[PDB]
Amino acid sequence: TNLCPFGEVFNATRFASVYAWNRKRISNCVADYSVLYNSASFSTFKCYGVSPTKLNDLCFTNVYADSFVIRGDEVRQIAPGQTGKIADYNYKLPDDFTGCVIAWNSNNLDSKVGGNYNYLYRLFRKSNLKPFERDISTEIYQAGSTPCNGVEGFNCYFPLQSYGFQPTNGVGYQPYRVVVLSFELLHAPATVCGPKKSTN
Amino acid sequence: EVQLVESGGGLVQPGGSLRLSCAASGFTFSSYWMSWVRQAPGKGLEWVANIKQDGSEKYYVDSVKGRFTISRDNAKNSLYLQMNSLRAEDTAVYYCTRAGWVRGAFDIWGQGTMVTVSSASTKGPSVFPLAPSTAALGCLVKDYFPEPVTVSWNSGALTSGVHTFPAVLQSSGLYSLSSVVTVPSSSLGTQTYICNVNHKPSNTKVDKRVEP
Amino acid sequence: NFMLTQPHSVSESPGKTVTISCTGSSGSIASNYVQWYQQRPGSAPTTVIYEDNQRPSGVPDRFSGSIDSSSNSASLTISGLKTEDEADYYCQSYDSSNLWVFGGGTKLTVLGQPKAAPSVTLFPPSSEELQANKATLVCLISDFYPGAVTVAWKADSSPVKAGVETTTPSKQSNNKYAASSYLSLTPEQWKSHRSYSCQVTHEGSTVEKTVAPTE
Ligand SMILES: *[C@@H]1O[C@H](CO)[C@@H](O[C@@H]2O[C@H](CO)[C@@H](O)[C@H](O)[C@H]2NC(C)=O)[C@H](O)[C@H]1NC(C)=O
Repeated sequence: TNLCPFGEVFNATRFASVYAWNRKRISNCVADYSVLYNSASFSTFKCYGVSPTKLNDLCFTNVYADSFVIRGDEVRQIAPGQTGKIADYNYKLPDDFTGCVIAWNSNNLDSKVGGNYNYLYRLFRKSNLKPFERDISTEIYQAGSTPCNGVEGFNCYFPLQSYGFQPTNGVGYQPYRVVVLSFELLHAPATVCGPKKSTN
Repeated sequence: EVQLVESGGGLVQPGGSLRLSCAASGFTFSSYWMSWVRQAPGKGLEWVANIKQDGSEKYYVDSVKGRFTISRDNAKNSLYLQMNSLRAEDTAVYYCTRAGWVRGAFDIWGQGTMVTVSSASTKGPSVFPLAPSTAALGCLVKDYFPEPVTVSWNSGALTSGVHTFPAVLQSSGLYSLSSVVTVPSSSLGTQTYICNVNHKPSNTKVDKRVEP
Repeated sequence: NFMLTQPHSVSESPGKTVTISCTGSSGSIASNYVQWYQQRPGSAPTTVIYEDNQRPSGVPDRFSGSIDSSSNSASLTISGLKTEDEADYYCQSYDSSNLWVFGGGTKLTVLGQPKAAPSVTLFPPSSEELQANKATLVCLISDFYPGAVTVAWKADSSPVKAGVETTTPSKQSNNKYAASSYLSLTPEQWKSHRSYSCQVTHEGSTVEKTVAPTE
């Protein structure tokens, strides 16, 4: 057991898009939740299924650090049940979800004059993303009956859209970096723990 | 078991210094965020300051920024709050509370010590008649300092419709109340109805006749 | 500029269930945990709900925390009410911009007697006070339950911003409450307007009293 890489998932440089939501499997290390709850610098920081206080006395099989960027006004959907354009076609959290949602404002990084179109999101998907499902299909959404087979026009829509992150946008339209932590409960050896190193 | 005791509160006129201190006992003090939450009398709760569990980073409301200095001491299981250059708004009951982590959970609340900021000094009240319109009459105990104040009706004989209301704490740092007695409309004209005021903190006893 | 708004008073009978709301102003509840502190009169607050829905060790099942996903507001529901639950309930949370914010508080009154509107008596400045170059209007409220009212002053049926002094309701001998409201003034203003009003709001209904200077 060692210390986990939270200084990389959070203190990162480039972030993925919501439809292509990143993920980093964490195992073989005893974490350090101090920098996370004592942070006080995030905007949205809630845990569903466990109190951040009683985490250092807990151990886990694996920890999943899903990280992506969405406009702040949409962080409300990164939570169980909560729906919308992000929880339906981009990233859906299960009802029995047991983890934490951590997000912070980042327009000082992901907002370039004229629009930092590096971040995208999904507009159409015939299927609502099943809990943790991924829809990175670039297939032209066939709006109408006549197929598309290529470039768009009517009845043909490029399923992805962009984010015009400008440093002057509204407090809600600004980009926010999210981190969704998942916790694994398996009857197998546990390689993740909090300051509970007395059990190895 | 957990308990928190605050001391160092009292009375001081505007601009003076004061230093509140909280005595922690019952938990691993070196593991919680210590905050000062004040509550003005008759008003709601308002957070004031919060010091980190290792003394690294402190936070305060913008109301007291630059005048209130939160400070802790892990070894002595204590928390302090230097209140320099006080104002009248700061008058409230200050409580020291435990947090654990940043987001919420103001877990335990000590009983808290009172902090009064008023320049006004002991002064006797001015009594004014109320003159009825059944109808009621009374007296007005205006601009007196330290509460208490006692009002008697007809030298202690009348006790029927007496209702001595509590006193407000006017903006001037001076209290003021009024007591009114409901008496029959047929009594006004014959009964005398004199009110008796005794402000023992200044030993200024004032009697006032009330007439229609 | 993220405030927390909360109703003034909610009243319900002993066995019934009541709900206290806590709405978020510019900002967004549900983005952070929500707490509910119970404060009985003259006592320090105790935590009844922490982390939007968890009751600490010892808090009865009657207290439940909910965080509405639609109206951006959390609500505390004390089911199967008890007379001991009559207190002041404040809701608190945290925001990145503004730090730990509290609600305005709600006076939950467990009705022990029938609701009663208040009796308002207004007194104009005494002839002797005016001779002293000072005027004061006395508005004495009484015999009302539940224990909370709102006092509003109207200058010839117009808002009266400053100069108002108003007490906090206190308990009478008969379990009803009472409080007084004093309006500071000057002799010129007293005889200038046609009449001054004293409006007292109590559980919806509003009672009023007005006085005219000249005699
Ligand atoms: C990851 O980022 C956080 C946030 O800035 C860093 O925490 C800061 O650490 C410095 C010490 O170098 C302190 O002076 C700051 O007060 C900390 N910030 C906060 C908000 O507490 C953290 O050090 C970074 N991690 C690494 C490995 O560099």
